[PDB]
Amino acid sequence: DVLPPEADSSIMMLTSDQKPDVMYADIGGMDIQKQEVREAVELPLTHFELYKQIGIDPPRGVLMYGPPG
Amino acid sequence: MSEKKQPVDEDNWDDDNVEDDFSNQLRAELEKHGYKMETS
Amino acid sequence: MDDKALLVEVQLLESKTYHALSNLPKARAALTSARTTANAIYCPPKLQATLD
Amino acid sequence: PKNPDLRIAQLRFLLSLPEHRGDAAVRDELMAAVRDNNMAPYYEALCKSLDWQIDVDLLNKMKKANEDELKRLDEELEDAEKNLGESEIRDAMMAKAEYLCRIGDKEGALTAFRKTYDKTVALGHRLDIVFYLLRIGLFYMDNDLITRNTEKAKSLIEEGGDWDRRNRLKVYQGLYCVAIRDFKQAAELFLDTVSTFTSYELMDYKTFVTYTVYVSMIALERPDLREKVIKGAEILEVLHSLPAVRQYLFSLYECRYSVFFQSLAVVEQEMKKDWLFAPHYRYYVREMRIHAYSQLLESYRSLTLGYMAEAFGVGVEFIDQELSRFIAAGRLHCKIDKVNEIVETNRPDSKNWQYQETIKKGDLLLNRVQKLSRVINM
Amino acid sequence: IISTHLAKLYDNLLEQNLIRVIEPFSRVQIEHISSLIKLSKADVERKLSQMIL
Repeated sequence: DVLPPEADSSIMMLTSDQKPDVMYADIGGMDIQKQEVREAVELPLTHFELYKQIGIDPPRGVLMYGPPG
Repeated sequence: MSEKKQPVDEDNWDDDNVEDDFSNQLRAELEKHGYKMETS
Repeated sequence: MDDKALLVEVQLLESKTYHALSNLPKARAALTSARTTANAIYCPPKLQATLD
Repeated sequence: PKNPDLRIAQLRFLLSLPEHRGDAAVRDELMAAVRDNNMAPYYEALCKSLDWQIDVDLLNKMKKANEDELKRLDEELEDAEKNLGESEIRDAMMAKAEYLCRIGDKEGALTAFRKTYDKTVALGHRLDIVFYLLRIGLFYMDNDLITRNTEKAKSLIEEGGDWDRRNRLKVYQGLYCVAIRDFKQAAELFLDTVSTFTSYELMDYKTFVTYTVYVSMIALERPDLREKVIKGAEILEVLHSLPAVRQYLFSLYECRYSVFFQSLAVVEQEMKKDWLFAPHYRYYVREMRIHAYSQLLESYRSLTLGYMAEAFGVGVEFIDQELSRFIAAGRLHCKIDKVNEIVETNRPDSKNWQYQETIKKGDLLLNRVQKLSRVINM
Repeated sequence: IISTHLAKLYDNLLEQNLIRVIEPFSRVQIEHISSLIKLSKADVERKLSQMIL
């Protein structure tokens, strides 16, 4: 028999227990930083036609930093 | 391939179905279709 | 040119008038650009409750 | 050069085919005739409207001496300056060709097109020529060369372009409206209204809105239709600008049938003032009426015409004879009664209708495998 | 702008009341329905037509 491809090498998905369990509006106070990541990650995922129209080519990655807490 | 039996033998694109349905039923569609309210 | 405070005023006035003319996304975007300009504002003494 | 040219195509159409409409179309196109140096394509519009007028030799010598001044330029260019491909020769050749489309007839343009098409190695220039073929092919409504160059554009040009094709999305549906394809392709690629600027590539925008609203009521009954035409915004504001069209939509949606005829009568009368309304003004009317009856006769098995006599409109014998035509047309699966006064419908309960479809398609395939069987085996 | 939402609250309140007066039967006359709903009958027809539409 032939096994299906990539049945191995890690099992690291988050579906259905376990969950992060927090709503998006729980963080009060980051009007830019919540808005900044969402432009970079969630917004390419759905509204892909807007980027392709201008030719923005949404960014590959994001570095977050600062003091703890 | 002829078969040895021959005695003898544009404007629209395809509009037979509407015309087989409706050929002449006052296609201005205003003068009785819009003007029943004077009659009733 | 130069200005920052009056820009906060005209963004709110447009996000009303798109909502007046029944525009969900663009008024949402004009509000969001109004917020991120208002974040660097040293004084929303009255315009804050207007923006809220 | 081909920027104000769709309006001309209407004023040619508005003056030619209705004879009663000959008052103002002769007033504004005659000004358009004496301007723009339109000296080839006006003979029919002069032979079908008026007798003659002398401004003709005046414009002929000007277009000739200009063409000769344009003829002496690009020959000196190709005799002194040696650059090919896309060069100073090339934008001379298209400027001749656009001078041919604006002023001259189509034949000199299309041979200058196919001449200058073989002197193209880029893709944007080849996109530009096919933009030009399709623009003039709609101007003279030619349903021959559009069958070629579109297939030429999509397969051989549009594999490298990026969002340069929403314009050719709009030109396809525009051919589909003057064709019979006014059903589901027409409304589907009219669904994206993300261009408002009016240019060589984009016609009048309000008229684009009126077309995409009139055709988006035939494609789909209510499969959350209201999400795309009411819950949309950019379509909603420009119909918020237009009181007649917005009244027409809410009458159909909220089931205001009394004013619905009055809105429908205004549309069809306005439909005559169009250049592509020919497979519409005998089809669009009755299709909406049979769509209006379809959703009204839904949810009522024992409807009477005594409720139709005031809630729907007026009259009794008119509604009766129109239903009697529509049932005998073959549609509207209902039955009408006269002396019990009960329009008693018979809707199949999703098991007959599955069975009615499967018995047609099986017979159509059994015919198809019989007819195949007799061709084969000698 | 509040009367927009009031109409949305009002037509929500009809269809919540009108789904409660369906379960005792499969077939009924409308005047008892007008009597149970204590409102009218002509709107009720237009509302029930809309809920099937």
